[PDB]
Amino acid sequence: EFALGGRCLAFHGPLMYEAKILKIWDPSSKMYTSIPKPQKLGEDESIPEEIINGKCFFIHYQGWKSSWDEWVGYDRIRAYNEENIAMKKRLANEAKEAKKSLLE
Amino acid sequence: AKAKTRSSRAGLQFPVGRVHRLLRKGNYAERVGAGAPVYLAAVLEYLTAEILELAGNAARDNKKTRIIPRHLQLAVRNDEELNKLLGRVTIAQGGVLPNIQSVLLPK
Amino acid sequence: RDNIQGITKPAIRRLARRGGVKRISGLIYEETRGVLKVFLENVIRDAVTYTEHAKRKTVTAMDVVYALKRQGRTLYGFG
Amino acid sequence: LRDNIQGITKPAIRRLARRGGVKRISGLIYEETRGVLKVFLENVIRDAVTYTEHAKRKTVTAMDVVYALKRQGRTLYGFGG
Amino acid sequence: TRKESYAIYVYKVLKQVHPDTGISSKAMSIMNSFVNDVFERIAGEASRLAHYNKRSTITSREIQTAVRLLLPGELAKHAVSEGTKAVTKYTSA
Amino acid sequence: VKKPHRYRPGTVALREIRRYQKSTELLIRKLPFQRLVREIAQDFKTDLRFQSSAVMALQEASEAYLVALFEDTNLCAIHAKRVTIMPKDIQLARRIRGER
Repeated sequence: EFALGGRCLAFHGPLMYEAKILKIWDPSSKMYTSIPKPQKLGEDESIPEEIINGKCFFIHYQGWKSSWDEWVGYDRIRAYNEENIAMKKRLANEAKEAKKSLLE
Repeated sequence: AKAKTRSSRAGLQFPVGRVHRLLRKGNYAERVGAGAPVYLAAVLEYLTAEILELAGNAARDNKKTRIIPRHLQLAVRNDEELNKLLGRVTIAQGGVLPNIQSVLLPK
Repeated sequence: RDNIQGITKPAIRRLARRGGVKRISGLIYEETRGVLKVFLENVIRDAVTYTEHAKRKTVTAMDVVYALKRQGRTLYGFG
Repeated sequence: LRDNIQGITKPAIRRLARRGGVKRISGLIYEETRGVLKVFLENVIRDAVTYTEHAKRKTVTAMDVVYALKRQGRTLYGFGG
Repeated sequence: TRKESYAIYVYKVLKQVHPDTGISSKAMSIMNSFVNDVFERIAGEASRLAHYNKRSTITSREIQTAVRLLLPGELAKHAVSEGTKAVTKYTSA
Repeated sequence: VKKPHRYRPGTVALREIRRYQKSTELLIRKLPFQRLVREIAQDFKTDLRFQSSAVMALQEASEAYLVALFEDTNLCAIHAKRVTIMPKDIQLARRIRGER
C-alpha cells in the first residue's frame, strides 16, 4: 500500500499512473525516510505547505524519466490493489473514448 | 680533421650516413652511388616537413599543443595528394573524416 | 564458444554510425558477423604462418603487421 | 594530333559493353566512358614514358608498358614477360 | 639492446616548422612507420629500376625516377627540387 | 494530458553519427573480441600465446575495414533510393571490391 519502495498509484487529472515510493513523509517530525532513514528536508528537497503537513510521498513514475519525480501527498496516492488497476483501465478507456469523440 | 656530418654538408636534418648504411644492407643493388643517400634523406625530410606542417595546423585548429593521431589522420585525409599517397594506409586511432550524406539529412 | 555472438548488435550499430549509416535492417548483423569472421581467418592464418616460421609460440604484433601489409592493408602505429 | 578521343565510336563502346554483359545502354554514357579511358591511358602512359626516359631511349617498348601496368597493380601476360 | 628510429630528426623538423608544437608518442610512432614505409617503397622501386637496366649501382638518378613514379604531381615536383638542391649543395660543399 | 517527450525517428541516429564521426576510440568490447580471436586461432595451431599489441592491432584493422565496408554499403543502398541497408548491399559492395 504505502511503504518505501512499494508500488503505488498516483492520480494526474483524468488519469493515474504507477509510481515507486522512495520517500515517506512524517509531518510531525518534519523528516522523510528514504532508501538508496529519517532525514529532514534537504538542501534541494522541498514540499509545498499544503501537503508538507500531510502524509506526502516522493515517487518516481514507471515508464517516465527520473526528471519527473513528484512529491505527492496522501490525496492522490492510493494503496496498490487490483481495484486500483480496474480504475486505471476505467480512466484509460475514458481517455480513449474522449480522444475518439475529439476525432470522430 | 674534425668529423663533419654529410647531412650538414648537404644541409639536411635526416641522417645521410644511416640512410647509406641501410641502403647498403637492404639488398637492393651491389653498389650504391655516393649521391643516393643524400637524395633519399632530402626527399624523406621534405615529406616529413609537409605532413608535420599540416598536422601542426590541424592541432592548432583544435587548440592543442601536441599533435595526436587524430590530427595526423585529418591532415592526411584532407590533403588530396597525401590521401592518394596513403590510400591503402590505415592509421591507428585516427578516426574518420566527419562526413554525412545529404539525403540522410532532415528535410 | 559462440564468441561470434560476442559481437553484439550495439557494437554493429556503433560501427555503422561511424560509417555514416542511418537505418539498418535486422538481417544485417549476422552478415557482418560472417564477413568479419572471413576477414579474421584471412589475417590470422598468415599471422600464425609468420609466427611458426619464426619457430615461436607467441604471436607478436609485428606478425600481424606483416600479415596486414601483405594483404594490401598497411597499418601504422605498431612498428 | 587533336580530337582523337572521338575516334572511339559509339559502336565500339557498344561492343565493349556487350562483352561486359550490358543489355540496355543510355545515350549519355559514351562521353563518360571516353573520359575514364582517357584518365586510365594518361596514368599508364605517364609511367611508361618515365621508364623510357630513365633508360635514355627515344622509342617506347611494350616491355615498358608491361612494367607500367605491373606497377599499377594490373599484370598483363603474353607481351614479353 | 638499443633500437634506432627517426624520433630526433622528426622532432627537429617539427621544431623547424612549428617551433612550439609538442607531440605524443603514438604520433611519432606513426611517423616512424610512415618513414620506413616510404623508404622501403622508394628503395624497392629503385632496385627494380636498376635491375631493369642491367646495372649494379643505385645512383641519385634512380631515386629521382622512383620518386617521379611514386609521388603524385606537385609532391613529386617539389621533392625532385629538394633532392636536386641537396645534391648540388653537398657536391659543392 | 501528460505526454512523454521523444524525438522523431531519424534524429538520435543523426546525433549518434555526428558523435561517432568525431571520436576515434574503439567501439567493440575488448574481452569478446579477444575471445573470438583466440577461438579462431585454434584451427591453425593449438596453445597459441598472444602479445596484447597483436590483439589490439587486429581490433584496429578489423574495425577500420568494417567501417569502410559500412560506408560502401551506405553508398550502395543510397544508390537504390533507400535509407536502409540490407545484406544484399553488403554483398554487392564486397563483390565490386573484389572480395567476392
